[PDB]
Amino acid sequence: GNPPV
Amino acid sequence: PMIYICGECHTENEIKSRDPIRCRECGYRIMYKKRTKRLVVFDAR
Amino acid sequence: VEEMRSRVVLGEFGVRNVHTTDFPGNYSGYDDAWDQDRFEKNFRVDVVHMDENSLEFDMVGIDAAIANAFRRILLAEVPTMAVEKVLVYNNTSIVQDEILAHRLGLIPIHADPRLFEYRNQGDEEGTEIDTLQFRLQVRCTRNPHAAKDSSDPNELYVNHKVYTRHMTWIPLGNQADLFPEGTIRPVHDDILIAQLRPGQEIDLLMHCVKGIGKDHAKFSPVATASYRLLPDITLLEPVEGEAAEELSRCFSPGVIEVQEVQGKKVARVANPRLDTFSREIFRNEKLKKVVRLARVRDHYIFSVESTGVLPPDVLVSEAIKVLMGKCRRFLDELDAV
Amino acid sequence: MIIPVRCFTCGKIVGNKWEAYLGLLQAEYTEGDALDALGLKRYCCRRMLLAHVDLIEKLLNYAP
Amino acid sequence: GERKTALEMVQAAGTDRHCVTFVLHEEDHTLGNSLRYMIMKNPEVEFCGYTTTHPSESKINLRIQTRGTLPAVEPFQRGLNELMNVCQHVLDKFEASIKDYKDQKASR
Ligand SMILES: [Zn+2]
Ligand SMILES: [Zn+2]
Repeated sequence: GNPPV
Repeated sequence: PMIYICGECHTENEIKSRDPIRCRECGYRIMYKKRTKRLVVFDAR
Repeated sequence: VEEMRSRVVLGEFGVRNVHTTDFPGNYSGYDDAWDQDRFEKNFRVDVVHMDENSLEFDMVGIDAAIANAFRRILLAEVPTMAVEKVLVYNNTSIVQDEILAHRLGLIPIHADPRLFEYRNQGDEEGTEIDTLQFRLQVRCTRNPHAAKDSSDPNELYVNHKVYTRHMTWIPLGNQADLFPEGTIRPVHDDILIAQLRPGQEIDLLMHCVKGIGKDHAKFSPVATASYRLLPDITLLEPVEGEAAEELSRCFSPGVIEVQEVQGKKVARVANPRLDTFSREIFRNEKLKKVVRLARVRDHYIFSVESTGVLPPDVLVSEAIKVLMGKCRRFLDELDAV
Repeated sequence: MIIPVRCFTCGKIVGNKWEAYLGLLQAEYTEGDALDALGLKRYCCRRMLLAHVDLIEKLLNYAP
Repeated sequence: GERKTALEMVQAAGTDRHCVTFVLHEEDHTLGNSLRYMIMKNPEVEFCGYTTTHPSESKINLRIQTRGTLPAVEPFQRGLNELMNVCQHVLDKFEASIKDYKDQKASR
C-alpha cells in the first residue's frame, strides 16, 4: 500500500 | 480372548475351534474381528 | 536517440523486451565490472507492513536473479520442524492410519528449528538433539448429563472432534529445561484432526524431525514468499471531463486519483503501487493511447507470510544467511584444492 | 471427507477455518463476505473452503 | 571437505585452464543463476553459463571460459566472494530497516 510513513 | 463384534447386535462374541459361528443375543452369521492395541509405524509423507 | 533506463514498457499484444541493460559491456560507457560501492549506494530496503505472519518490504535496487534466489530460499531451503513418523497403538476412527499420519505431518509445530539438528541417516531412535515427541490420546463417550437433544456437542460428546489442543508434548530428554512449559506446542490449537463417535479412540505418538521445504512441503515455513516488480503508470496527456472517471475505473481503484483542480476534473496517478495488472485500459480504444503502464526496472515488492513457526523478518534473515552459507560452503570447498 | 489442513497450491493452513466458516454462514453472511472475514484472499484458498464437501458427517452415522 | 556434494571440475579438451566446467552438487537454479549473474560482471570472462543436467539429478554444471591469461578458477572464486558480500550487505541493510520500522511503530 505505501512503505512506512 | 479373541473378540468379534456382531453385524448389527454389536455384542462381543469369542469363538474358537470346533464351534459354530453364530452370534449370541441374536443369530446373525457375520462377525467382524476387533482391533487390539498393537504398535504400527506410519510415515507422514 | 532515446534511452529508457528504468522501466519494462508494455502494451497489450505482448511486452517489449526482457533485458535490464545494467551488465558489463551493455552500453558505450555504461559498462559494468561490479562496482561494489555503487551497489551499496543504490541499494535500499523499505519495510511497509509488518504484522505478525506478514512483511512487505521493498528491496529497491537488486537484480532479478538475486531476488529470485531469496524467494526460492524461503519456499524451499529455510529449515522447519514437522512430524515424520507416527506410531499408532490403536485407532478405531473413521480416518485411516495412513491418512491420519499424512494429516499429522501437515500440522505446523512452534519449535524453532535453529536449536535442533538433522537426524543422521538411519537414526530411527532420535535423541534430545534432533527430535520432539507429541502424544494424541482421545476417546469419545456419551455424556451422562444430557437430555433428549441432538446437538452433537451436548450429547455423544466428550471428545467428538479431535483438535491440535489434544496433542501433548512428551519432553524427550533434558528438553523440559531449555524449553519452558508453553514454548514447544503446535502453532494452531483449532485444527480439526478427526471426528469420533462414542466408543471410538485415537492413540498415537508423533515424532518431529528437522528438514527443508525442498524434500517435502510440510517442512516449508512460508505460505507464499513471492515478489512483484513495482508498476509504473504515466499519463501522457491530461485526462479530464468525465473521461477521468472512466480512466479511474480501468485500474485498481486507488491508483488514479481524480482531483478537481478547476471546474473540470483532472485524473492524477496517486499511488502506482496498488495497481494489479489487469490491462483493462487496453479495452477502452480511446484511452489506451493516453496511459503508458510498465514496470520499474529493479524495484521489487516482497511479501512473506509465515505459517507461525518463525516471524517473517527472522525468516528473511535466515534466507539471506542460507544463501551466504551456500556461497561459503562452495568457497571453502574450492579452497580445499 | 474432512477439511484439508493446508491449501494445496500455497500451503496456507485452512484446517482451522471450517467451524468459523460454518458459524459465519449461520449468522447471515454470504460465502464471499464469509471467506473474506476469515482471511482467505487469493482464490486458491477460497476454493479450498467454498467447494468442500464434509462427508465425515455422513460416514459418522453407520454403526460403530 | 565433502568430496562430491561439492565441486568436481572438468578442464576442457586439452585441459584448457581458461575453459572449465564445474559440477556443483545439491544445487538448483538458485545458486546457479545468482552465481552466473555474479560471474558475468567480470570483464575477464568471455563465456559463463550454467545448466541443470537432468531433473532427476541434483547438480548443476557451470561453464566458465575466461580470456587468455587467468585460469578461469579465479572468476569463479571471485563471483562467489562478490555474491557473499552482496548477501551480507543486504542482510545488514534489511535488519537495520526492520529495526528502524519497529521503533517508528512502537513509539507512535
Ligand atoms: Zn449379536
Ligand atoms: Zn492458497
